Amino acid sequence: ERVRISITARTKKEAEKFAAILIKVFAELGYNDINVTWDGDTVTVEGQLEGGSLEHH
Amino acid sequence: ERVRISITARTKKEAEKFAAILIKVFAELGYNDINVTWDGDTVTVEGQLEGGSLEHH
Repeated sequence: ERVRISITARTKKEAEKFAAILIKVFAELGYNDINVTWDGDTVTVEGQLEGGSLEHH
Repeated sequence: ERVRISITARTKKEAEKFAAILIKVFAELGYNDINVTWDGDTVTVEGQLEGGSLEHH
């Protein structure tokens, strides 16, 4: 149940503005404890849920 | 000023749940008219900006 979202913005300031929102969306979704990892000019958010799966068969 | 965000979820339903939110954030940010492009099992949102400005209607 790991969720990872990568945003490609022009500058760090631009991507940062998006990360702020993503953090709230993840927190409100129960994906608290998010970890952001940037490499070069791309930022990717990594979150994990402690209660959410799509069981089947 | 092109902003693109790619989310990697387990199932389509999972990613779709995130897309809905991203769409709202983009619209409120002035990035109205967003285009989503999925290929295989990955969904990526594509939005554009028509300049900051502080106008209104």
